[PDB]
Amino acid sequence: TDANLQEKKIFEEKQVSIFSHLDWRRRRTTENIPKDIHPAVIRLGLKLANYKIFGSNQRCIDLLKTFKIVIQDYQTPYGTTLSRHLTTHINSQIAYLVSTRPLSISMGNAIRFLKLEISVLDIDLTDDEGKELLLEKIDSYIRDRIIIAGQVIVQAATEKIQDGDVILTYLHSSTVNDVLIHAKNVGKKFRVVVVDSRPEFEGRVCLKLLTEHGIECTYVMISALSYIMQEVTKIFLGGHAMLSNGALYSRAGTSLISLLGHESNVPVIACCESYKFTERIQLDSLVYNELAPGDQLVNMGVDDFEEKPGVLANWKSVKNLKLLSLKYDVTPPRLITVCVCEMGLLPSTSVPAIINEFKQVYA
Amino acid sequence: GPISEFMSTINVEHTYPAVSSLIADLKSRKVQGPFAVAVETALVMRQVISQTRWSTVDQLIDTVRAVGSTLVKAQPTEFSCGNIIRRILRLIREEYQELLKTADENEKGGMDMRAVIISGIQDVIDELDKINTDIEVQSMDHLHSNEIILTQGCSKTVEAFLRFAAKKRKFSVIVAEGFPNNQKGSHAMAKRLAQAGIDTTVISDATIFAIMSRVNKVILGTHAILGNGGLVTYSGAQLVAQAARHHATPVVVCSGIYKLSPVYPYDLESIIQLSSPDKIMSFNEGDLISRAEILNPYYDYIPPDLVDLFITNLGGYPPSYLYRIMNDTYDASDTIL
Amino acid sequence: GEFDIVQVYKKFLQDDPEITMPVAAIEALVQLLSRSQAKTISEFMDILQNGSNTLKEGVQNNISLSAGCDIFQRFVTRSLHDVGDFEQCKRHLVENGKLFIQRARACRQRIAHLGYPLIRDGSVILTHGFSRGVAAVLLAAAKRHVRFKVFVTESRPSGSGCLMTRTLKNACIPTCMVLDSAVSFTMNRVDLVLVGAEGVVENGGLINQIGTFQLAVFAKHAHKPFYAVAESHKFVRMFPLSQYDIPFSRPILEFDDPSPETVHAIHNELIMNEEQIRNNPTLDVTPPEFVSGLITDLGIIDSKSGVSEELIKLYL
Repeated sequence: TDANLQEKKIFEEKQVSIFSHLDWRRRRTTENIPKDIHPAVIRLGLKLANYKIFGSNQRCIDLLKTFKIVIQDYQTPYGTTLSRHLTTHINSQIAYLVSTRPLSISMGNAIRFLKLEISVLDIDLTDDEGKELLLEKIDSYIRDRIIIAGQVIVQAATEKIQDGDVILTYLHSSTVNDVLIHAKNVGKKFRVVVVDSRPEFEGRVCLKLLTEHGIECTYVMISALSYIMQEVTKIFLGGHAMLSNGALYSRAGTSLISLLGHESNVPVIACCESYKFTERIQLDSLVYNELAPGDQLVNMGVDDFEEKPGVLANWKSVKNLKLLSLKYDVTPPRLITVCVCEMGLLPSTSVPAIINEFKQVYA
Repeated sequence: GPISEFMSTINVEHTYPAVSSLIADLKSRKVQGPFAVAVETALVMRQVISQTRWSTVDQLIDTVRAVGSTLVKAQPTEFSCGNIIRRILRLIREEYQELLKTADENEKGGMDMRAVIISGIQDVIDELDKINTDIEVQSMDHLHSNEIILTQGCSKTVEAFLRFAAKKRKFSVIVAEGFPNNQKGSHAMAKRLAQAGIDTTVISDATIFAIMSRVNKVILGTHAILGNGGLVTYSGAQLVAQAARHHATPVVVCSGIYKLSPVYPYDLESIIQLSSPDKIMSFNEGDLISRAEILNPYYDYIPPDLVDLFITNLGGYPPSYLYRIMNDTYDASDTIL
Repeated sequence: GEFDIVQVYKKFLQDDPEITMPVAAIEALVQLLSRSQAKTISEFMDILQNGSNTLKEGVQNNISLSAGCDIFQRFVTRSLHDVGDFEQCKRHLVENGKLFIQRARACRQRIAHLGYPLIRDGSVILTHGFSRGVAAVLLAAAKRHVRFKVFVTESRPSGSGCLMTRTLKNACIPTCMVLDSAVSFTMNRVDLVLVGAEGVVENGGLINQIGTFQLAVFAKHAHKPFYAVAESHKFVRMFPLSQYDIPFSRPILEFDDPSPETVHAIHNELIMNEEQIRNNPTLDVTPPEFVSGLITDLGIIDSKSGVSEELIKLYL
């Protein structure tokens, strides 16, 4: 690329706008693509930028079982051995795989794990030797950290549900959906509240899923929160990641949900999985975030961009007027009453210890 | 159990001369500050181990567990001393235990681990001449351009913290001269980073509330941290804390970890020392100094429930995680000396 | 053989009343384990399970009881191993089982050595009714000659305040009983608030006699500190969401049905009858945000996350 130039503009993008630093640059096409790139990565790469309702957790899976194929189809050159070169190959994958959409925390941590096990294997094992354990090491990483922990959480989460509750979710969290779905099958008596928001109404698909199991549900937009919260008794939240201070990191309205719940004295239950935890720490919801294109706001009506001649459609060419839409915010711990990880129901502030319970397992 | 119940003053002054010398310089403030207390403390203990005769390790434990209790009796408030001690004690028992196991390979004498302890002590020394470098890095993950920072009282750790970010990013800072004690140093700091290309604004120690309205973050460098995460900071720092809490402005602390100590703040009146009133009223108002009560506190205390994030030579951590550093840095028995 | 082990538990109360209840059960379990001619590992754990539950079901399903017993097991089975000599099992059990109760009943003293400096000269303390640990620390403080004086919550419906009052007055320290309705008016006069613990949950919460949370909110709002004395063997796996969701035996706080008929300043004798008093709860819960400090035999814990880390370290 332009190299330091395009890497100096970024550090010039530091001025008045409190979003001057948020990386807007994307690649939604395979135009001018490099050749160091495996096909299945590209499909995944196009999946990220174009899928909308996807990837609270499914990315890490879809990334890993894709990674297997990469290493499977990989073969080391005759000169150097395997571990001396594999990372550089994978490093060239993620670089592309970033310009499609910035990494999640669930993905980033897994990558940080994979690069480790690469550097620790013994050289005696040959290619067909070295590959075979990685898949198991990966297939285990999937079953141990993701799926099982899910089933553990779903059990533990459904545990503290009581017959007669009225519980509230917000924008289709595949984890929390599995909870309510599991809750119905055990015969728990309750009903659910679904809060949707603009732009891409990620919540209606949760309405579909829940209704296809016969669940008394209620669909109201976020701006009506002050109303419906009186009905609610419990609040469940599936997060993108939890922070070292104990803050919950999820999509835009995740804060207001926790806020009014507190000021209405209902609990905020954060269902998140352990590997999503991060030693990262941030105070305001603007230091580290990820942007969605503001064009999607032009859609005035209740559908994805289609027959929506918004009066803003020319904002890209109207000075002093620029739209935006974060898709992640930072909710402080004072509102979160509890996080439920496969290590059990823990106080959100108890996160960073759990991370330290891994560096012991890993040397 | 002080050393006087184990060795006599002359013997202490003979075999361990730098100890009594340091004890003199301690209660007399010839040495001062947390850092300078720490470095001199270990250097003393280095010579101690370098010039001592013993056999068992249990007796060696009882020795260091005694001088410290005496050394901490000198000027306890500078907790930096005792923190170095308890670190060594664990550094012994776990080094002993790790060496009590290699010898248990198949045997089923026991000393002269001297130079290792010295090599372990030197590892502590070289670690200190580094905290700033280890801390000034995490800045770029918080301070951003056009941000507005407030900070009081010439904390060296905080200085290099900002000056690092100011090398690449440009932003503003408000400095409140920690009057009366941190007056001189604070102005120097302001003058210093002013040359580092960062909008510097020196204020009175009292205009804190006025500007907290438009302050993004606040940054503080303490003198010590106690077992409950409470902060023993230099004079006049509860204002900015309470000023921040009233404005929802977050509070961050950039401190090395050696200042952390598990002493529990039972009574603060036994913690906050008091310096000379000369620092706030001249000797001349003879009528006043005879007719009133003048006081000048050296330190200030803020409770932990007001801090939002700590910055350490290890990383950023919330206060609720602080304990898990102590158990990973100290041993529970060495809380009380 | 070993039967009605509750009487062993019970005779301990006559053998010693100054020890609490859970220590007696432990003292009985080891006694049960002592005279247990067993042959398999499963037999041992099958006994104490079908033993402790019989012990559990016999006493109100009390927390501190159910705390220790469940903790006792998940301690003994921790560093358990079988190698050659089967007698090593019963050997390792009772030997370590004795070590537990040994460390156990000594906890209530270890706390005093930590809590006594928390009282300053001329300080003013506040305590919600009787509380074992609260007594010892104050006494072990008063022994060291320190001037102070405390109020005492009468602690309805337990009425344990008068008992706490005398036991303090009996140890020559000034007292002044306070009805549970007027604690707030006294807060400005206090310098420290100290209550006992009847149970501790995961999130740092507090299970103590009703009205315990009634105080901590005041201490919060009146900007006064709040300390609670808890023994390690009172931790529990329970995790209540709000300040209400706790298992409770009888139905609580129900109403009546007034069909259209007609049945009909120190007023000291128009009080709620025993029946309607029963409808009231006996326990409240203090969320961790109000506990400035939690003192245990393991030390003082203010993180309320280390509460859990030390907790996990208990449940093997």
